[PDB]
Amino acid sequence: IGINNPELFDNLAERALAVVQDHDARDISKTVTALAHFGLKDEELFKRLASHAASIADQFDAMGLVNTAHAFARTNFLQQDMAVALSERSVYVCRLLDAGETRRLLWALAKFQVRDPKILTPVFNRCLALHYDFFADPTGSEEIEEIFDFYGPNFCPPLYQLYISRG
Amino acid sequence: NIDMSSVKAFSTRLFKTRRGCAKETLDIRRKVLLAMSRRVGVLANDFDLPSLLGVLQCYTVHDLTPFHLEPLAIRATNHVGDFTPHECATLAHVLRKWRTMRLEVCERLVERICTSDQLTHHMANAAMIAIRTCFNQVSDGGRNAMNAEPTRQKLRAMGEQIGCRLDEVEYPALPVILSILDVVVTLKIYVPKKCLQVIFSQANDMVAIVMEQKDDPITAEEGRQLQALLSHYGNDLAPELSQRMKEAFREGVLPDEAS
RNA sequence: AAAAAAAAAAAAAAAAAAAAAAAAAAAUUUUUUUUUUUUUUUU
RNA sequence: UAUAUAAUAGAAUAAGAUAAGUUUUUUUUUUUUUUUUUUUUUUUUUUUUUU
Repeated sequence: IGINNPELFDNLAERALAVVQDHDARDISKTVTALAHFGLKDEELFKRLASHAASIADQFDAMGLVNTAHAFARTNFLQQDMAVALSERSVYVCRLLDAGETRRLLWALAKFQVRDPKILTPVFNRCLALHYDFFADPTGSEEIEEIFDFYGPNFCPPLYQLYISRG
Repeated sequence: NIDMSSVKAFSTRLFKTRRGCAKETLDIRRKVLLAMSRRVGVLANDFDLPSLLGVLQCYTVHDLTPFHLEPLAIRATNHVGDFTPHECATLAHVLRKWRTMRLEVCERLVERICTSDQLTHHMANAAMIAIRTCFNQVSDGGRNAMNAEPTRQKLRAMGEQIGCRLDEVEYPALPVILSILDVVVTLKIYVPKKCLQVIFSQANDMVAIVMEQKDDPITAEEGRQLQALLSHYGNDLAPELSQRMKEAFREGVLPDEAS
């Protein structure tokens, strides 16, 4: 809806902190996205959520993995166990995602600093698969800049050639 | 972002094989027609004139009438002056299935059906059913009760104008005759006696076969209404078919519909 | 001292233009029924 | 002088969340307040003419 209600938010955040263990994949993918959007950050709650999602890394669907990774990346809260656990899972699901979701996941991975071909190879194939929608998203025209800065031209000659091209 | 030729090719491929499709493949078909409907909806302003009718038929045969494709039918109501009477008759039923069928569109539609040198049974049936539906369209007990009868008289006027040329057409089967006669009777349209004679002679000649061959079909109800229609209109239309139907009912050669 | 004419100031009435502020409602009657097969292509 | 047959019935009755496929004027009327212009009326001041 787009409404800010702080006082209620603090109580809900504390209660969620008290009940961290009961979260599912859907609950984490919702709570983390909402907290990232609204600006209210809790260090201990986020550490507990990342540690819990480390064990539940297999239960994420197409939406949850990408959304959780992007929300963690924008919050600058980058645990390493969560980083590896979520990055390894990307190869299984990469066929299902959409263009914008793949772009967001790639930006989160670039901020994750993994640079491992085993993880990165299917993501670039899928990005080439939906390159028309990939390069026609204004909400993220600046989001590809950091990805291509981190990886560099020596990584994907076709994607780099298309990027340099007018479009 | 599907190309213009791609949608046409896929639709034509999925349309022309519909007549004998296997059952367990139907549902998947519809999904293919729904995952890419929005592109057709936005491209609605670029399709060629017969391609519109083709796409509408391809969507209709798969029992699918999504709202996103409603503008296409609207275009058909605007460019109706280019189609042949056969295509116009098909467009009448297509429009009726799209809820687009109103009074003015049918009023403009009937002329193209009229312009044919020789009528065919599809055009006659489409005209009759469209006229009946648009007669049901006008409301007496409504907020516009001032011009109900002045509109019904006009509708009957065209009805007569298409009825006077009904002797030129061959009637493939009895149900077509029943539909035309039902519209005529329930709408109170006068018809010339020559067209009545041709209709009833054709019905007699066609109904001879099933009775004489003792098997293949005509339901007993159908014979009831045919006998009743002639009795209302007179025996002189077919002074032989009267006793012919009476004998056919006496022998019980026409089984019930639920039998 | 009185009358007429011209100019300036103030008050009231009418008309036109610009700006700002306030208000605009509703009452269940919408539609159904073909045997339709005419896209075009080197995938 | 043979190696082979197979058939009976009854009932009427309803549960309930999957992160989805629009957007193409903005304007008219009434009332109040302020500002500007024009017309009419009244008051004051100045100048000219006549008695």
